[PDB]
Amino acid sequence: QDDFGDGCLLQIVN
Amino acid sequence: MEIEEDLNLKILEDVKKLYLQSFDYIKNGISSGGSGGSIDLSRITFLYKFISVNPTLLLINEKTQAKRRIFQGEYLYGKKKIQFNIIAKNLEIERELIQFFKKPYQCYIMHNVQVFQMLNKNKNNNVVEFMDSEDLQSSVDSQLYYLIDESSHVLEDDSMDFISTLTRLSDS
Repeated sequence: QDDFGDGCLLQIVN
Repeated sequence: MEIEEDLNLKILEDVKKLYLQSFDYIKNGISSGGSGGSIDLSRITFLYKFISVNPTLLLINEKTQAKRRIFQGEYLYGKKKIQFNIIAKNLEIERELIQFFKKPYQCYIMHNVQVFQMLNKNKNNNVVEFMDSEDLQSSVDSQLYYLIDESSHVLEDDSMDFISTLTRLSDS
């Protein structure tokens, strides 16, 4: 869907 | 009428403000436990000079199978040298960065830098293994790579006067 969206290998620190 | 310089002047104070705050936060530690570093935010702002692009790329999404170039970003925050890989969001963000990083040792201020820590699903399929071509997964260290989105702005200081302002305002 999106490069850093659902199905990414990396999630934002929060 | 609002003048377009006010955009350049808002990011002037926005970059320098978020620089002081996050620079201190990075010296202190990126999220001490459950949000307790210093100023715990998703996006930061810092200054460094361009090192190199690494020949290798990072798989950022499994569903659509896209890899992004590595922009090596090391800088000494206080005492520690934070050495992490600057990433781009889209192909448009990757290409603007590689066209911008034409000058080596290019001292710029990366604004709105959104940090992404690597992870994946963990419970295993145990089924539909017919798709497998005999390849057991190797052990990868879950590092945090500093993503640059389309909201990010990389401000090039051709001189050292803005660098001067920032380092003397933050202090270490």
